[PDB]
Amino acid sequence: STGSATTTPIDSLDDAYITPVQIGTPAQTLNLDFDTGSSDLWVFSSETTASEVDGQTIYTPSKSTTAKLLSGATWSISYGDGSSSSGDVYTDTVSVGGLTVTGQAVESAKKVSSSFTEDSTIDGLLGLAFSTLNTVSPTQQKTFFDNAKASLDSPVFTADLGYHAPGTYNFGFIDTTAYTGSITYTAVSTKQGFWEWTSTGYAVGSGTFKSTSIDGIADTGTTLLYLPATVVSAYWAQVSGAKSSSSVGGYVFPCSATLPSFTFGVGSARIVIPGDYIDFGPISTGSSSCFGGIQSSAGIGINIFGDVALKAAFVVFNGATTPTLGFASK
Ligand SMILES: CNCc1ccc(O)cc1
Repeated sequence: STGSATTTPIDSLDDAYITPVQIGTPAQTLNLDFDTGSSDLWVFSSETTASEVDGQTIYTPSKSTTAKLLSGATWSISYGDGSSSSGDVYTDTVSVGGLTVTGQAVESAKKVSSSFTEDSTIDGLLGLAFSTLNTVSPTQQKTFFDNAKASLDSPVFTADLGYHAPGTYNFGFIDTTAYTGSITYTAVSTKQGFWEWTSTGYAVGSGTFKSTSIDGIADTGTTLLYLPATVVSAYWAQVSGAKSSSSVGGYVFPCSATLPSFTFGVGSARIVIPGDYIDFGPISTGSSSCFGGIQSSAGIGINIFGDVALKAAFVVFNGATTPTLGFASK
């Protein structure tokens, strides 16, 4: 089997991308944020505290003939930005892009934090990191990908995110029309439950490539590219008037600037992030200070190759017995 779904940016900055997902029978279609940095499939639901729901589409298990309470199971998760959600668990049929899983754990939110309520475009998250991070207790549950794997033609999914445009998530096959050149594969560590890999270095604009190992994760759920402070300072030093602002919470730059590209290494291959991808626009409506798309990972405890980086590439998440990541230009 295979599946193929279009993913669409939630706003004009590509803060996140939402992909339609069918849950239940008859289908209830919710727009979820596919997240390679977490391992829970959770939804706004008929159980979510009514004051915490503002415009999201909800899953109603009582209207699904295939929904079953997973008796006793609870879940609770927090994300890097201080947002969180928790609730109980149903099993139901879940389809993505034509690929169906029966008996998928669908984590129903009873509570969500403010930055979920305030985003009407995200109806939940679909985790695609390793199932060892799933928060369901007392019986940990599998991700949609881990449940689908045995049915797939090839144990892979691919992320092809758009810059200010829709893109595609594919399951079970590699669309050889979707990228240019060859895919370079690189080793993954699953020790922390993430798609963790080591980049071979970086360049800023037309500058020389610096060969240096940068451990990090491939995380579709993160907007920005979070790298060591050395690397980030080297990038922003090339933008006149850029500075790190404690008040704003990262590097800002004059909106009048033209940003340089950023290149990262994948083995002997190179992925070039155009400068335009690093612009996240005014810090506040009408400001002439703009927020940068490359930020320090100091204090996060991990480097994160988020959407700024991944949208520059065709990315293969190879879930074979020995997992690997692949990157191609496109
Ligand atoms: C913006 N805070 C809620 C949130 C949204 C999306 C996501 O991947 C994690 C957390």
